[PDB]
Amino acid sequence: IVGYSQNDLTSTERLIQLFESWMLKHNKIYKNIDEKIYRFEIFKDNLKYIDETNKKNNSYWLGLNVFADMSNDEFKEKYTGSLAGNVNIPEYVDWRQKGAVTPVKNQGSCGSAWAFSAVSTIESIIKIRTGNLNEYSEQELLDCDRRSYGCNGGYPWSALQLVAQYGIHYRNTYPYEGVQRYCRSREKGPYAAKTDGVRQVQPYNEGALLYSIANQPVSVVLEAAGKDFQLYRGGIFVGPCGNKVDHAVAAVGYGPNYILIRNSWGTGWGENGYIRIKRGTGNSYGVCGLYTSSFYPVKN
Ligand SMILES: [Cl-]
Ligand SMILES: [Cl-]
Ligand code: NA
Repeated sequence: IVGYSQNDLTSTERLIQLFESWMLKHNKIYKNIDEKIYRFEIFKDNLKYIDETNKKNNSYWLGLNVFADMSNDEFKEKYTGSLAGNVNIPEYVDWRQKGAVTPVKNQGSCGSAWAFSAVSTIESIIKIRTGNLNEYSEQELLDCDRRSYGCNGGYPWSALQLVAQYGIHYRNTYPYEGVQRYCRSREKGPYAAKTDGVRQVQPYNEGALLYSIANQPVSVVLEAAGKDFQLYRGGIFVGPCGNKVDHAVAAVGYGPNYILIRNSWGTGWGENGYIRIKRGTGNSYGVCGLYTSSFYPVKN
């Protein structure tokens, strides 16, 4: 299972056809054949890495996901860098099962995950409090959070606080463009929602984070720039990654061995946009520095 046959490797011509059907499977369109050929070479290299890395018996595996035609350097730059930086709980939690999570979004080639992370926890807390699941505007936070840097990264806590002090509009009222424009908040009329505050989970503390997740999805950060993270396909991700967090995501559950993480790279990444990250190793940073900096919205 995922995402090619051993028969595909026995021949250049086969590799090409494999690459062809992977482009179709992801609606990949390139400028010219020069890029297409370039992309094949990248594809070919990540295939080789995947195939070699999947021999090794870890608890997760890599795959020809949406980022398979990208070099890790290319990937580092474009989908990593969203951070401007600096009591008996259920055995299992998954807020997807309570209707509190909207469908998976795609930040595109924009360092905006700080807004995506925040907005996701906001949508969730309002469902939990008021009973309705809505989609809210990442573009608004992108454009309007003066402490953040738009597509060059920002702070989740800053985005949450904006929503607590002012409000946020609906996705459909302020749609995502993946580019920072001027603030258009006042042009859209009244806010759709307003939170009442922001709290921070005690950092470097797994138990504290789990407790929080059991009440609300939490906005957390991790280091996502690694090639194993990039090509991640399924299973419990156990490393390797450092503690130089560079990406913002939403913790929307956990089990005995893992914390459930909603990413914002579309459904063509990971377990349909999600990753399960190893927990309980005692390590106070968390795998990929997951426990570094966690915030969640408050809604009376
Ligand atoms: Cl520490
Ligand atoms: Cl801990
Ligand atoms: Na969304």
